Amino acid sequence: KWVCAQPSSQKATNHNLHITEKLEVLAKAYSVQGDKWRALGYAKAINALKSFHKPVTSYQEACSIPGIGKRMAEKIIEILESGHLRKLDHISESVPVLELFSNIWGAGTKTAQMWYQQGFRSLEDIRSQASLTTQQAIGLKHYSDFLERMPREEATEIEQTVQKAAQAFNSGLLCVACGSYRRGKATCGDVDVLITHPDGRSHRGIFSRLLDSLRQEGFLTDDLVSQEENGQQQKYLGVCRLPGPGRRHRRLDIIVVPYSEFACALLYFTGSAHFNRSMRALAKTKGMSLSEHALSTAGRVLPTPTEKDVFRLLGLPYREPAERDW
DNA sequence: CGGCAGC
DNA sequence: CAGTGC
DNA sequence: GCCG
Ligand SMILES: O=c1ccn([C@H]2C[C@H](O)[C@@H](COP(=O)(O)NP(=O)(O)OP(=O)(O)O)O2)c(=O)[nH]1
Ligand SMILES: [Mg+2]
Ligand SMILES: [Mg+2]
Ligand code: NA
Repeated sequence: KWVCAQPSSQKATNHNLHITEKLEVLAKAYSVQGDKWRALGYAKAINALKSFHKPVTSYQEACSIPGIGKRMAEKIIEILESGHLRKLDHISESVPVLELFSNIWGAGTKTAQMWYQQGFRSLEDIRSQASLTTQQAIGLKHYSDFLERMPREEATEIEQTVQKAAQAFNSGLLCVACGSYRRGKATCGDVDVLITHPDGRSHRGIFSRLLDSLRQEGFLTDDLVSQEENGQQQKYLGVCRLPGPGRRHRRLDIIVVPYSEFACALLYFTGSAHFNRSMRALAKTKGMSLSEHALSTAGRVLPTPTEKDVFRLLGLPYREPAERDW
């Protein structure tokens, strides 16, 4: 019953599309209002519906699906029998505004709520009257770019620009696009670049020089999260734009990790997000702990040279990245 | 029922 | 820190 | 929202 234990290709044959589309609207509404645990239950139910092997015929049949309970089976049959979901007609008027505000990179549910209770209703209100962090100011000026997904091929060019720049300093550096790119998706919301060195030595100073190299050449246009540490890993989030006409500003995430942590970092950064949460929860039930750095016990780091070792240690069959798209 | 991933 | 996003 |  664990998502991390099954191939996400089951979702490709979604036999209940018009039901999950309406539930997705409700899930998004609960999210932007900060009710994260109710949102999480809807997300879980929707993946369960997407991978069910047939159309849901009845209340009893919907309840036979792990992740579907009484209240969800009720809504499934309401849609199945009426083509409509009455719950959608009573969503608060604030929700689309809170969604608009939380689409700004750097403004979450609490910031969106604060701006709404100040009377703000549009982006023009935020621009002219809201006090913005430097991050939110960059998220606001690239609002429409950051909402658009990029073709697979553009992410390739972005990773290549980072790779060649990193290898100009040390030709041994290994660079890998992760996230939705490594999962084989046709489009990517951002580019997630994982960097390590197989010599196993610490390379503290290279990252700083890599980032200035990308700024000096005009590729990096803004910082969102400047270089920072996470244990022995280093992380940067920023804004790049490929050269030439008709290019959008794209978000770029770069993590540098010691080789000893490569498999677990690669596993995390490949996702999906719900795959990771499912897998980490499974580890917790087995007295273990899974993070970006390591698989541990309740803490002894267990040796994980490759992703397959994590799957094995958790009793899970291996899944190619494309089968983790939950 | 409290947990719901873990940085 | 919080808030935030990955 | 759902569940061990
Ligand atoms: O909440 C999260 C978000 C991301 N992650 C991991 C998995 C995800 O694949 C990876 C990169 O995060 P992104 O936001 O870039 N998601 P993804 O690349 O899967 O999709 P997109 O095409 O939207 O970038 O970080 C989590 O573990 N938990
Ligand atoms: Mg991504
Ligand atoms: Mg903090
Ligand atoms: Na946001």
